[PDB]
Amino acid sequence: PQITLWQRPLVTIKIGGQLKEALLDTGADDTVLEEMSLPGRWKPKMIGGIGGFIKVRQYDQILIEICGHKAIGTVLVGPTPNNIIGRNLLTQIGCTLNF
Amino acid sequence: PQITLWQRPLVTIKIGGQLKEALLDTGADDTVLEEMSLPGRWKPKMIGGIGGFIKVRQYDQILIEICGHKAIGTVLVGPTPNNIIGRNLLTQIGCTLNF
Ligand SMILES: *[C]1[C][C](*)[C](*)C(*)(*)(*)(C(*)(*)(*)C(*)(*)(C(*)(*)([C](*)C(*)(*)(C(*)(*)(*)([C](*)*)[C@](*)(*)*)C(*)(*)(*)(*)(*)(=O(*)*)[N@@](*)(*)C(*)(*)([C][C](*)C([N])=O)C(=O)[N][C]([C][C][C][N]C([N])=[N])C([N])=O)[O@](*)(*)*)N(*)(*)(*)C(*)(*)(*)(*)([C](*)*)=O(*)*)[C]1*
Repeated sequence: PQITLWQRPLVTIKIGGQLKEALLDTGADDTVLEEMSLPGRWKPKMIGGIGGFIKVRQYDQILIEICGHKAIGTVLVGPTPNNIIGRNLLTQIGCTLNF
Repeated sequence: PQITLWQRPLVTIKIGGQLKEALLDTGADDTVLEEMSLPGRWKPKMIGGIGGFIKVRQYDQILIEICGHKAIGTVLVGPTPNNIIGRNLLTQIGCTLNF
């Protein structure tokens, strides 16, 4: 699809058996989801954004289906205000920016 | 231009007689630029992102050239880590997301 930016670019993801909405973010290097239950092991980490730094847990090799499209990668789970699909997954479903 | 997402989508903007680099950020409603010299009046405003809240000063109707295209809009200037062009200006230069 061609997504225009008059509205937030929000999309349905299926992650870990659960349906969620997430924002397509080219300004995020990573994918960060609000707190959820993910099966597995996770390493602690801290990311930086606009009003500071959050502590998140990373999970590697998580299957995430984004708008019907399947991708597998690292997902940071932690206290973001919104579900964020960053460029580690945006390049997997082939997404580009055009103007 | 077609921008692929293997590298940060970073672009040259010209604003207030000054040359700058800004990230094209579809997860940002607004345009937030690092603290810089801008003529005019503004209003204290505050926005949030990951990590928390920042206080920024709001300048309305500023001319910006983004990858040499011109748009006029509100520009917030404050403690952000990188310069961000958000959906208020990306819809002005006709930018879309394709997958
Ligand atoms: C909140 C809710 C809504 C949505 C949002 C999104 C956001 C974004 C922005 C951006 C800018 C640049 C600030 C960010 O922040 N990004 C981030 C993401 C996360 C991850 N991790 O991925 C990033 O990318 N970060 C980084 C860091 C860098 C910086 N530096 C310092 N700080 N020092 C990493 N790597 O991490 O789009 N929005 C807003 C508005 O903010 C959320």
